[PDB]
Amino acid sequence: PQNDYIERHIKQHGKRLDHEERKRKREARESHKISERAQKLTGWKGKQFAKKRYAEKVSMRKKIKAHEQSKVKDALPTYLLDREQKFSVPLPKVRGISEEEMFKVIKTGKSRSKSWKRMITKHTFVGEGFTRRPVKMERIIRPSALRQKKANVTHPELGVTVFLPILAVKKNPQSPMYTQLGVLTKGTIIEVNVSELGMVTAGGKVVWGKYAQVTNEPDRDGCVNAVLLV
Amino acid sequence: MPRSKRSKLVTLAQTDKKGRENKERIFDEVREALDTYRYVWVLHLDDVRTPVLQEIRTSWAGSKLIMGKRKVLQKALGEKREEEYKENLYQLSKLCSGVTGLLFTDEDVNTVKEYFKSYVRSDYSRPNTKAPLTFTIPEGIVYSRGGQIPAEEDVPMIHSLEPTMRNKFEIPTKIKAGKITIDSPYLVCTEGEKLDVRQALILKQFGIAASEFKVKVSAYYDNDSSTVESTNIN
Amino acid sequence: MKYIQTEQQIEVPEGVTVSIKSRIVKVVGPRGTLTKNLKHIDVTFTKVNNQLIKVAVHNGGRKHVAALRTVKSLVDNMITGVTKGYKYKMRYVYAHFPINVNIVEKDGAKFIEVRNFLGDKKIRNVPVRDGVTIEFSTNVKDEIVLSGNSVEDVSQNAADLQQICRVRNKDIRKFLDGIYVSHKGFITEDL
Amino acid sequence: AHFKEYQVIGRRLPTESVPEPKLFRMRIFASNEVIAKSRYWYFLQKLHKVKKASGEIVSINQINEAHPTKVKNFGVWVRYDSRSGTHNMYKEIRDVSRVAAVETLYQDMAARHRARFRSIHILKVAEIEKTADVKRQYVKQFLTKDLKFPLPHRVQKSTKTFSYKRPSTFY
RNA sequence: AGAACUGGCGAUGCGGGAUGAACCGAACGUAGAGUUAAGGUGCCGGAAUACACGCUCAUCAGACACACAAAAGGUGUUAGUUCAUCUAGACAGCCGGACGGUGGCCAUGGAAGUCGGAAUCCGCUAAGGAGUGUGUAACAACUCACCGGCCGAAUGAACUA
RNA sequence: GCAGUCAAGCGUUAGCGACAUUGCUUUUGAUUCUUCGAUGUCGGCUCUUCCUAUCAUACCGAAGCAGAAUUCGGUAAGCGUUGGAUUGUUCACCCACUAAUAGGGAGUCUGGGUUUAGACCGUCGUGAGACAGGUUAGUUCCUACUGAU
Repeated sequence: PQNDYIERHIKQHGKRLDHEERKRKREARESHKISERAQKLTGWKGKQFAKKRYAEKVSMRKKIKAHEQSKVKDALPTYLLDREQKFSVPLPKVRGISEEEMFKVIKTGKSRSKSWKRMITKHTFVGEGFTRRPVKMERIIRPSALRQKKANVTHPELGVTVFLPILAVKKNPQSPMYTQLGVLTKGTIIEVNVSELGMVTAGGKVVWGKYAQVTNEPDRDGCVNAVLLV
Repeated sequence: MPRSKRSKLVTLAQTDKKGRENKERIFDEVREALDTYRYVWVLHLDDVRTPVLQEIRTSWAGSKLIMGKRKVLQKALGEKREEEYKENLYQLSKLCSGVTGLLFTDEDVNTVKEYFKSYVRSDYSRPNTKAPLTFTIPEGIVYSRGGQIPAEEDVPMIHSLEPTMRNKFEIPTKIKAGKITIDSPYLVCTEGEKLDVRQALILKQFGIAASEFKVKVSAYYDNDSSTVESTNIN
Repeated sequence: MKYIQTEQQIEVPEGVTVSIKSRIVKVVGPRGTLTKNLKHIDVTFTKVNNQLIKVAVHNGGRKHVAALRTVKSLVDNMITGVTKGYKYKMRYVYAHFPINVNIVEKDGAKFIEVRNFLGDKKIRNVPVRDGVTIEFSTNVKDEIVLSGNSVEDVSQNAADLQQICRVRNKDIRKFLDGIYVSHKGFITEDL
Repeated sequence: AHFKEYQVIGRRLPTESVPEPKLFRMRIFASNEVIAKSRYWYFLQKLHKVKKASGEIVSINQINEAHPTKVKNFGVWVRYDSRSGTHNMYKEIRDVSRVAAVETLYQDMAARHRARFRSIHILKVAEIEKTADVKRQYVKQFLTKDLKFPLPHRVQKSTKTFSYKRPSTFY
């Protein structure tokens, strides 16, 4: 309660005598305290202090440069202004993911001696036509938690990322049996529904699907990134 | 002494130092003005209000005067016999005790001396001088003018300056509900007393500019006669 | 840069005469006597004139050079206190509870006594340090006066007297009761 | 070390039809003639490429101090590459002789910048004869008129493992 | 991951490295004399608590298979490079000026420079920002950007080891 | 993360790159009623010991902190950190009271279970045989400390 009156009380008692002197002394001692803390604030704290000091120094330098520059002294339509803005693949020779534990073995039966089961620990896209077969036939298991349908897509044009459904996978190198399995396996080329951008090829035939290559590693990240091959 | 040296409190402002270029310009201006006019005068302006100087300049704009560093001006006039721009010009430079304030003009000496003597303006206490008048701060509610006026109409002092009175003016005071007040009247000046910095600041804050500054001149120089007369006015 | 010779000049007025053996310094003047020990500082004094004294350090460093410029300041402060004298004023203001201050003669030490501070029942006592005389600032509403010869003793006494009235767990902006130093100066006024 | 001054010269062994080629002379300080010759070839292979096989030392002569009794100041320019690359450096040292000044400069460089003998290249040494040439306080400090200073905390080594007099600084 | 190539262990004693199957040295019978490699010369530990140029205050420095948490940061130290200030008075310290149209123009109960925002003028000079801050209902009140009165001899800024 | 942007610095000196920076990053406190194949033995009792990356108590500090009371940086391990609950698995959630009911390692009496006991339902096969499940039955003084002669 009692809106900003505290200012009124300060005005009727006026900056307690020692307050101004103590504030000035503390401000003078601020540099010495910072210098002392530069030696204190040991592991897990000195790093943060140094990072903050570096950021402050960079900001001060950039502000001083702006002041110095100021002291010296792509046409767009009238309606777009004042508004926000040799065929090699981008990533050739991708990492050679080997046939290894990624085909994780799950022990079957009460007595774990006849597993025969392989589990894919890599992101995979299937779509509507998954239709899990009877449990007896699960030679290869792609967990549901590791299945993604929408992958991030971008192009070096306007820098706009839009999540779009994954259409299909056409060519996965390094034993394209993975292609047949639908695994992401960064470095693959996959089709994406580009209907959102609405780019139209010559002849008035609007395009709504293009092949894109996965840039990021979905195995080590919870998101899928790709770049349109335009 | 690489580290731990004195730090700086530089602040961004839309102004930069003129450097030696201004000094060279003043040197050239003094050199030109020495021969431009028949009469050269030295005016002491150690402490003078800017508006007063501007008004003086406008009154005789034709009688242009050049100012600058005392040492730089003396060098321009020539401190030694072999450095003087004009014969016996060092005499005027030698008599320049105050801050000049070099005035170049053509009117006779009588006109200049009459103008200097007939002009006087109010000024602050300017410590090291005799007290212009006695003054004591009244008790009770204080006023921005010090109480030596119709205080019934004067606005009471602002609370924001109370810390300044406590620290800067070094006057013991207390803070009351609505207006600044003092338990007893505190004397700050008396007739014939040598004032101090605190008294001068207090008087300036209260606006009691009982003092009166007047232009000071020590001598002048004649281009033709090449003689300096130690004319003085007090 | 390991200066070969560094020293400062100390001006001793004719009203006092110091004697400096191994670094225990006694000062005698019109305002009584004062003493100080400076063996730990490890500096050397030297007399060049009856009114001028010099302190020099040979083959010293910056850490040791800084000691000279503070030894000189301490000597000057002691000389001024023994001749000019140091006076301290500490005004106290209360909002509601009238603060009461009295110099009780308990145990001879003459501890400074404060009562009715913000209504607190506990009694607060601060000892009166040697070489500083406590007196009331008569004609100045709610103010005390401290003076003596040792600047350090008077300053420490004032610091203790103002810290003993600290406020805890309360907003300093709204709470005003306390002891605050008014100004620093000299006994003379007008010497 | 107690280096010596050797005048090392080269000749760029004469090719057919070109007898008596240009002769280059170098002043360098080294502890022995072999080190001086090696440094000569090292500098030659940098200023203008000439290998040991294609060159030879015309003669080597020891240079003694002209006046090894007058105390004088010496201006020395030093270049070294450590830790960073090449960068110039200037120093002023007061010593009786050029060799002593060079030794003191090497010791100071090793102490401060951790520079090595091979990493330090001597550029020029010039004797000073009058004031206003030195531009650093630590050398000007010794040029003061009638300079005097005592030695504090003087101590003396004890020949015996024990002393009964409780030795004290002298004083 | 893979190739050719060199050395030791493999098959191995000996001095040192606290100790390490891969380290440094080193041509393995039984004894004596003297000189060494590697490690050192405060004790365990046989050898200077030797000389000389400097650094190192470290809250567990430093003597650590040299391998990376390693990029900067310290008003911590020692030594160096470049650019300007200069006796036409070096930096820093005490005092005054900091104007006039002006209380700019649009926003409007108040934005007189410091709640909004476009340029930031011309007059004027030793110098003045349609303003750097502290604080005001409204100026007002105080400081510097920049200059001068005293001082009184080298100083300030960026980098390298 | 991807693709840029400004560019303190290094640059073959055309490229890199610290800190910031734009696009993924139901605008009307709406309700997603979403909780998606962890193949492994561990889980819970008591007592002791060690750390602080500390919950209370203790220390002081910054806050539109006027008090009550509240948000948070830091010092501090001295003493405390309780009781019921499921099983149609307890890889965990609920609420009695307190000022709080802090996080771990050094494993060490009890219960699931880790293993051949014997059987059953369904899966798979021409069958022995074993499982995508699952249920029943279960058995695993030597040295060091505390007292004494």
